Parts: sequence; C-alpha cells; structure tokens
Amino acid sequence: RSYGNLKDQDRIFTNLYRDGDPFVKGALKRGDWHQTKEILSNGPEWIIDEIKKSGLRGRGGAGFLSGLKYSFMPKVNPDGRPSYLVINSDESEPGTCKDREILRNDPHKLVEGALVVGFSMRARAAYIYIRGEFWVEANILQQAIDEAYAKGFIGKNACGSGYDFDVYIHRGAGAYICGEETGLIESIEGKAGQPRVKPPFPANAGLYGCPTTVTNVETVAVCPTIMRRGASWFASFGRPNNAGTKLYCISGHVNNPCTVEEEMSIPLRELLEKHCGGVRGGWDNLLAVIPGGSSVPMMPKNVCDDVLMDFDALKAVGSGLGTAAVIVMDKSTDPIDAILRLSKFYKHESCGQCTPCREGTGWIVDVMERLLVGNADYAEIDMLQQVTQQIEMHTICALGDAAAWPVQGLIKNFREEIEDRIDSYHAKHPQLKKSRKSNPQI
Amino acid sequence: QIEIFIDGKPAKVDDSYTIFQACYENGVIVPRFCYHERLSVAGNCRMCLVEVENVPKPVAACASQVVPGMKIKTKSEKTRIHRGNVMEFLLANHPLDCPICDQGGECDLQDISSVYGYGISRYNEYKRAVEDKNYGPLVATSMNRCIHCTRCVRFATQIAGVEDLGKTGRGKAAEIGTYVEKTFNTELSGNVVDVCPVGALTNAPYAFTSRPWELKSFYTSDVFDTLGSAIQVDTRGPEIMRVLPRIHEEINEEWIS
Amino acid sequence: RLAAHRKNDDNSDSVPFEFTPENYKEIEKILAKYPLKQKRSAVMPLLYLVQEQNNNWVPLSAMKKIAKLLEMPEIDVYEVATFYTMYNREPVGKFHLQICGTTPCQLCGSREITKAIEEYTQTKLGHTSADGKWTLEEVECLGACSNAPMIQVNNKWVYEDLTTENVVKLLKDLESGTDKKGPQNHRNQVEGPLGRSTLKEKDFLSGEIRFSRDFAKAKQDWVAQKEQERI
Amino acid sequence: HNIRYHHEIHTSDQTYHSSYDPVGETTTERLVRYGYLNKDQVNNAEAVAAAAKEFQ
Amino acid sequence: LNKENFNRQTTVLPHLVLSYLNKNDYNLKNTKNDYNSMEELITHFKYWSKGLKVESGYTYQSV
Amino acid sequence: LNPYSYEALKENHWLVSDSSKKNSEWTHKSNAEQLIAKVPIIYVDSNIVRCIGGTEINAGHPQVYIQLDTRKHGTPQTCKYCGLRYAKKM
Ligand SMILES: Cc1cc2nc3c(=O)[nH]c(=O)nc-3n(C[C@H](O)[C@H](O)[C@H](O)COP(=O)(O)O)c2cc1C
Ligand code: SF4
Ligand code: SF4
Ligand code: SF4
Ligand code: FES
Ligand code: FES
Ligand SMILES: [Zn+2]
Repeated sequence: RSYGNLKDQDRIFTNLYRDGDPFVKGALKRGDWHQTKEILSNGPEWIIDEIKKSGLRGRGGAGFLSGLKYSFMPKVNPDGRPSYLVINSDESEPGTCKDREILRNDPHKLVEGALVVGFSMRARAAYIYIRGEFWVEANILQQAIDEAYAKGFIGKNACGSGYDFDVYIHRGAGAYICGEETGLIESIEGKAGQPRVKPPFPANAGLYGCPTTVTNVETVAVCPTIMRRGASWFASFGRPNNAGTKLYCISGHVNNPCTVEEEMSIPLRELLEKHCGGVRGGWDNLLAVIPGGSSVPMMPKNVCDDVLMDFDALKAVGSGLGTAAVIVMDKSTDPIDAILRLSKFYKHESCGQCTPCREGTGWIVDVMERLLVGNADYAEIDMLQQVTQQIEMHTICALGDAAAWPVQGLIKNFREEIEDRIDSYHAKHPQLKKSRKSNPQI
Repeated sequence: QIEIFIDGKPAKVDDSYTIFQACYENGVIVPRFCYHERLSVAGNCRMCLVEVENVPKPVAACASQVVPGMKIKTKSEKTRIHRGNVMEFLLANHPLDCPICDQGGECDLQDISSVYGYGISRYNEYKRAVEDKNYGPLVATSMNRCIHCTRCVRFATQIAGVEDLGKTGRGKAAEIGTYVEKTFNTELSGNVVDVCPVGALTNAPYAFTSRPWELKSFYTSDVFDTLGSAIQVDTRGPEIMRVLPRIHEEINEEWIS
Repeated sequence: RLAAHRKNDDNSDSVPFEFTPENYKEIEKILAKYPLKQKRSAVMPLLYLVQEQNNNWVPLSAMKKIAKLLEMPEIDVYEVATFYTMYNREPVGKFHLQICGTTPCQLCGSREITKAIEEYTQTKLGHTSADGKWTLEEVECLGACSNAPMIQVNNKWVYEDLTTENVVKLLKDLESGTDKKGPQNHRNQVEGPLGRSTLKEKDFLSGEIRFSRDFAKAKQDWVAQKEQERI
Repeated sequence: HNIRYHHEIHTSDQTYHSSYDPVGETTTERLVRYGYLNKDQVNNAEAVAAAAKEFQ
Repeated sequence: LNKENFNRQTTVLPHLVLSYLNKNDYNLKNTKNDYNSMEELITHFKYWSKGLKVESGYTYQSV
Repeated sequence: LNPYSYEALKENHWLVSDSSKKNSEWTHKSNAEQLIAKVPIIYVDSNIVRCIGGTEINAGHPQVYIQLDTRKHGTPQTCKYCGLRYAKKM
C-alpha cells in the first residue's frame, strides 16, 4: 500500500499546534489520565507484552525495540536497591525540535507514560533530564508535575493502585554529550558527564549503581495511548518492523518548515510536497537531504527521489532515520560549508575523555577548513576518508561515529565538487616551492 | 576456570580476569598508557585495543573481561592497524620536546611508538599549547606533553588521599590539574611523577642533570624512616643521582615517601 | 573559554558570597529531590541558584560554598562548573545574546542576522561591549530548527524567525523591555508559515476525546493464550 | 599522506628445521628408546605389533 | 632541449629509478624530518640514543 | 629582594636567582644568559605563537608552539630551545 495520508483521528499529539490548554484541565479534556487505574491493575508483564506486540521502536536515534529493552530490566532486587527510569528529554541533535513541542504542548502525556513505564519495570522514581536551553519547557513540565501531585496521579497512592512513583526534573546545562545515556547518568550523579565503558550496561549497573534505563520522550509519551488504543492499532501504521506513527521536523531550504506527525515509512518526496510546500524553487532545485539528525550521512537527489522515511529504507541507501529530522538544501547551498559547520559542531561537543575523538574532531575541522578554500591536495580527500575511518568504531561511545559519518557522506557524494574547488584554487594560485612548516592558523 | 585462545595457543584462566591480565600472565605484552596495576580501571586511551573474532569493534584489553572460548589475535594485521591509528592520534598534538624532555630514554610513548606505531606522521597543523602550572619545588610541570591519561588524578584520589587534582574543561582544550594556583603539597607527592608516563610531570630536583642510559642501579633499603623501604639507587660515577622505589608487597608496596 | 581560573581582582577568595534565605529554602527542596547519600547530585541545580542571585555568573567563592554545603571536594565543583558552557565563570554583560550558528540555522541566514546584530550593537561576534550592555556570543543548535534563524537571551528567552530589520526591532524592544516572546512574525509556535497542513479537523479537536478498552478481558485473554501455547 | 604501509609486512626471516633419527637404528631400538616397549618383551610378535600401533 | 630545467646541465639523474618505483617512500623522506614531525623526532632520538633493535638470530654474510 | 626568600624562589621555578646574570660565565662557561637577556619581548597578535629559531626548517630548532592565553593577561613566555620571549599584544 501507499504509506502516508494519515487521518486526524489517528494523531496522538493533538495539542502539537496549541489548540487547547496544555495543563491538567486540557489534558483531561483531551483524554489524558483516562483509565490509568485499569492499566496499572494489570501486571507489569502484560504491559511489557503489549509494548512488545505494538512494535514501537526507540525514537532517540537508534531504533532499538522498546519492549525488549524494557524487558531487559531485572524483575527483583535482592539487595533492596531501587530501580530508576530516566527520560532523555535532552535534545541537542542539530535539526531535531520535536521533544520541545511535546513538552511545551503535551506534558501530561509524558508524565502518564513515565508512570506506566516505571510501573512496567518496577521503578521507584522517574528522572526527566531536560537541557538547560529548554527553560520554558522545563517550567511547563514542572507545573504539570505539580498538578499531577495535586490531583493524586503520582506519588503515594498513584492512581489508587498502591504503587509509589515520584517524578523529578533534573535540569542539565549546555552539553550535547549529556544526551548519551551513560554520560547522562554521570551528569545526574554530580559529575562532568563523560560516557562510561560498557559493559556493564545500565540494566545491571546504572544510576547510583542501581539498575537504570534511559529512553526518549516520544516513546514514553506514546506508550499510554498505545496501551489504551491497543497494539494492533499502532502496528497498523507503517511498514513491517517500522510500525507506528512518527514526528517529522523539517527545516532549511523548504517552503514551509514545520513539525508534523505522519505514518511511518512515508515517501520522502510525498512528505515534502504534501506538508512542507515543496523544495524552494521546485524539486529540481534540490541538492541534498539529511534524513535524520546531523549524525546521519547526507543523501543525494538520486536516492531522495524514491526513498521512504523509516529505519530499514534509509539504512539500505547509506543513511538512517535517526531522530526524523529533515534538512533540505538548494542548489545555492555549499555542501562543503554545511559539512564544515557540522564538523565544527562535533568538535565543540566532544567530551575529550578518549583519544581518537578528542584529536580527530580537531583534525577533521582543520582539514575541512582548507578543503573549503581549495588550498589542499587531491590526496587529502582520501586522507580525510581514512582519518574518519580511524576515528569511528575505535572510541568509548558512539559520538565518534556521529562525527565521522557526515564527512564520509560529503566525500562520497561530492568528491567531484571538492576536486573542482581545489582545481580552481590551484589554477588561480601558482606555487612551486612547498613549505616544510605547518599550515597557517585559521 | 575457563579456556581462552591467545594467538592460537589455548590457555586456562579464571573467569574474573581481564584480557590484559590473561595476556600478561601468558607472557604476551600489550601496550598501554592509562592502565595501572594499582589504580582503578580507566579506558580513556585506546592503545590496548586488540582484535577478537565475532566482535566487530576492537576491544580494550585492560577494561574487558575474558569470555569462555574467545580468541585474541595480538599479531594480526588488524591489531597493527588499530595500534597505528591510536598512536597517530596520540602523537598528533604531542610537542617536539624529546631533547629537552626528562622522559627521553625512558618514555613509554617513545618505545611504544617505535615498536607499534606506523613510524611517520602526516599531521601538518598547529598543535595545542598549554601554559605550565606551579606545583612546588618537587614536581615540575610541562603540560604540553600530557595525554589526559588520568593516572595522576587516580593516584591522588585513591593512593595519596588528597583531592586537589582533576580535569577541567571539555574536548581538546580540557586541562589536567588544579583549577586555582595551588601547590601539590603532600607526602608521597613525588610518586605521582613515577606514575605519569610522559614528561608532563617530572622530578624537579632531578631536572636536566642525567639521562637513563648513563646510570648504574643498586638495590638497597632506606633508613630515613623505621620502615625499611626497598629502594633503587641510580648513580653516575662517584655521584649518586636519584632514588626510586621498588616492589616488595610487604613493605611500602610500590611507593616511597 | 579558558579551562582555568583567571586572576581577577573582583573574583578572588576575599570576595564574599552567601545564599539568600529563599535560596536556602530552594536548596533544601533540591536536596529533598535526591537521596540522602547523593547530595553531590545537587551540584548542578545549586549552581543555577548562584547564577540566579549573582548577575548571571558564578564566582569562585560561591563554588567553594557549594562544595562545603554538599560535603564534596572543591575540585569536583570546579570540574562541573567548567565542563558545562552554560555556566558563566566571569561577569557578563546586561544582555547576553547567544546567536545560533549550526547548519539548520546557517541555511536560513544566521550569518546575516549576526552581522545585523554586530552593526547595531557595535560589538563583535564573540565580545562584550564597552558599556557592558551587550555580550554577543555564538552557540550551537538550540532545538528550535523549524523556526530558524533564532537566538536566545540570558539563557532564559528564545526569539525565532529573525530577519535583518526584525532583529534590530527585537534588540530595540529588549532595550526598552517591551519585546515579544517566541517568533517575531505571524508564525504561531512550531506550525509553519502559510498556515498549517494537518490537524484540520476541529469537531474532534474541540470536544471530549476518549478511547476505552476492557483491560480485564485483555488480561484474561493474554493469560489464556499463553497457558494454551505453553500446554 | 599515505603512511599505513611505510613498514614492511613480509620479511625474509623464515627458518626451516629438520630432525632425523639415527640411520643405523633398527625398528626395535626405536620402539624401546621412545617408551613404547621394554627390553624384556623383545622378540615377541604381539609386543612388537602393539608398540608399532602405539607409535603410529 | 630544456632551458631552465636541471636536466639541461647533464644527462645523469641519480634519482630517476628511485623516484620512479618507490614514489611514496621518496615523497615521505623528502617532506618529513625530525624538525617538523613527532614520529620522525622520536625515531631520531631512539636511533642516536640506544640504536636500532635487531631480532635475535645468527647470520653469515660474505663479500 | 632576597634570592633565598619564599617569593623569589616561587617566582623563579624554585631556583636561586641571579639578577646580575654574571655567575654563568663561570658555572656555565659562557655569557649566553646576558646576550639572551639583551633581546626584548616580542608581542604577538594571536593567542598561540610558533617558534623554530630561524627562517627555515632545519636552521634552528624543531617546531614548538607556545600558549599566550595565560591566567594573568599578558604574561610573557619563554621558548625552551631558544631564549626568545613572547607575549600577547595588549
Ligand atoms: C552522542 C549521542 C547523543 C545522543 N543524544 C540523544 C538525545 O538528545 N536524545 C535521545 O533521546 N537520545 C539520544 N541519544 C541516544 C541515547 O544514547 C539512547 O540510545 C536512547 O536515548 C535510547 O532511547 P530510545 O530507545 O527511546 O531511542 C544519543 C546518543 C549519542 C551516542
Ligand atoms: S567518543 Fe568523544 S564524546 Fe564519546 S567518550 Fe570519546 S571523547 Fe567523549
Ligand atoms: S614525554 Fe618527552 S621523551 Fe616522551 S615522547 Fe613525549 S616529549 Fe619525547
Ligand atoms: S599530567 Fe601526565 S600522568 Fe597526569 S593525567 Fe596528564 S598525561 Fe597522565
Ligand atoms: S590501557 Fe586500556 S584503555 Fe588505556
Ligand atoms: S540549528 Fe539553530 S536551533 Fe537548531
Ligand atoms: Zn625557539
């Protein structure tokens, strides 16, 4: 079938455009906190099975199966230590602006999902890690949590089911690396926030040495609606192994940048000229698209003309869905400049703990700065490819891979453009002697 | 008690071992910079990366437990490539300081580069520069040479019991040391020099005077305190040049005052 | 920023610091948010409190006071305050402008609005003005890519959809204090210009929305089917 | 900018060793010396066959 | 005949074979020394302080 | 100021100083300290300076990089091969 053209009834986030009050009154008017007592009455194993059968996958940029991952949590703690559920509300991936909309429009959905998931994994408390740049969103979520306490939905007799659940907000400062799960836990535990060496995994030893799980806002927020609607309803949308709806944020050189919600595995072009008003100057004016966050490698128009928007489809063409962030570029865009700015972003956000990332981010930026102006060699492109392959897959965490991928995509798609720039520079700038000293500082 | 394989030779170890411990006990030498036999396990450097089948990514030998039936290939070409890449990244920002560095002739960076690295460089940009700090008349600092190995921080926290050292900053511009101008005043302070693999921290009294190859060593015991610390005396001709600790495990462990 | 303590006459050990009683109540609430043995976890919130009550920057004496309060070494407070770029360890101007420069905002004209702010405030991209009213700084993505280009003020308020003249008008409004939050144009939060394209239905979006299920029968079916397949 | 193969991968360091038993040694002497037979059970077909199979 | 090239002076080029075959090694040796490369400076220091390391074995070579 | 005092030692890398610089013609057998002290401070615009001790590579000393962004603004720094001293301009 032709995926897309979702009905308004099947939207989960009906408050995304601020058509009602986001607080407890509007949340009850929209159906939040409805029949939650009946949900908590069933055993946690039933909730785990329902999430597994729903086919929901992580929306944080990985795509792991949420139900199985939640099932990884231990069933009992002989030590008496508690279990913690952590909501990854940190969002610093360039191009992605969806969880901000969720928090500032539908906070009670997040709270209800947190309660349901924590009950499913038998967790005592829930810590929501919001970035410091989301000041307004943090205030709104805190007010919603206060209302939830005042209405007796969480804490002490949470929904009158005998379970104790506290929801807390931990506001973190500016750091992209704090989005990584172990780095997030280290940031909560009064530390810098550097990622840990795994194994061990947070399912065994996480926050404070207790079992912990880290999950995105979107999955938690859609869990209660999935539970009420049913697993089959969620699985009825999208391709197999790509079930459910998805929030797409589109920005850049498109006519109508916006955030929408649509059935997963939707065609890319059909999405753009259905919701975002088409590419500026027409489809022929398109140069490249980044299907996910800045971590995902960029795509050329050749595959953008036909590719669908999901995990497997974007992975089969040398990309990934990531966080469903769509960046569109016109023919007036300089790909080298955009990728250089992305590399400069990744250079500033490295935590500096482990060697390959800490040196390779700076080396990549320094090489790309010369590649932009043409003051380079034809072999420097291959050297950069080799340097990226050395950085990736050798580091403590997955940020090194995220820094390596965009440069590899840029090389693979516009080696000819890079060569043309270098050729023009060397044709306009004759030079015979080669300096034995280092390159001038930029 | 599990059976593993190191370069094709079967071996029997305990299930609690790390790959590095098994390799060392079986006579296999793995390069390292941040791992120390008495401090906590850190995995910040990556020079101990090895190659294991059915595991796509290289695995850090020091910070990974052994698995029954696994095979470690320390002599494959993939391990050579891993070590070369890590050495390249380590030497990208290292200063050209060997003639003026007191670590020359006994630097682990030099020997590891010579034995395992590619042997030549291609980095042609400005390196980072770090201003030196003052820690007192016993420890001399040249912080351009630091590789952020955390050995000094772990030694100060876990062995000396003082909490004055740390890592402030982020990324490539992060710096190791005290935030404010403060001396590293403590007993067992000079020991931190022996912990640091590079010439970042050096013996300030033993500054520029000698080189490792022109010294003769003797084993003896100390009398300055009633613990008979096992010590090594390094001399050049009729002049005693320095004193180093030894290993006893019943006296002074590894350390001297 | 330098990853060390710069020698400053107004930021020495002799500089006094003390939490306000309202900040002390906030401190006890924050410590109640965390386990008894994990008081150090409250280092990040308390820092904000300092930055709230001391003109948007954190002095060294405040960090020492936090270390004493949380029974943790001063070096850990130093590491936390230096790791995160959102904490100011030096005094900053009255209006701290943080212009986004990441590629999604760069494609929409971040450089042009940066040049406009530069030419209005008479202050460079990474600099504080002579009078101390403005501090221009470039930052990474601020999570508002759809409403690009956008800036943030004082780590508090975000302003989106800026042009060459709209950013000048916004700066004048900020000077006069009569500014408008959110987008500087007709755009209504995240929905794109030229109207919206989804959530068009209003009868369903203005009435009571309910979805009921029989969880008792669901559980009985689940237990019956798992028992049957196990048999 | 290519540095990965500045060092030789294949080198001429191979050594080959050959070890032989004494030419004048008989089968019985070889079986006795290698701990597959004893001097007493010499000149017996069953002992010789068992030692030969054990050796093989 | 060339006017400004070095080959005008004489027909002997003692680096033509070496540059023809081992171009990669010729390029590296002519660009990096112990004054602008860390690896090369480490090699120089080890070479002139302790010497090169030779794997254990026996050889006999005659000329 | 007493060269054996706490302040003088602390601001001299914990070494006994010599303002006259004339002890080194006997202890170090040359007058190089005086000559290098005769060279004024070079003021650099950027935060980092590169020293090679000459006009070309191999005529001087290996490339070294000196930080001029100090804890105290404008503190001069000395090359560890050649005695030249640099400071950030204003
Ligand atoms: C460098 C880095 C940054 C990340 N940033 C985020 C982030 O901002 N938000 C998020 O939800 N996950 C982020 N992740 C992914 C998390 O580590 C983790 O995989 C995810 O939160 C799992 O949740 P999910 O199953 O709901 O996707 C990041 C991962 C890495 C390596
Ligand atoms: S890969 Fe980079 S961000 Fe991740 S642990 Fe290493 S230094 Fe930190
Ligand atoms: S620490 Fe010193 S001897 Fe060791 S390689 Fe580095 S500069 Fe050379
Ligand atoms: S100063 Fe030396 S020992 Fe200390 S962390 Fe740095 S490299 Fe390691
Ligand atoms: S020695 Fe293993 S990571 Fe450092
Ligand atoms: S790139 Fe500017 S808000 Fe994301
Ligand atoms: Zn010099």
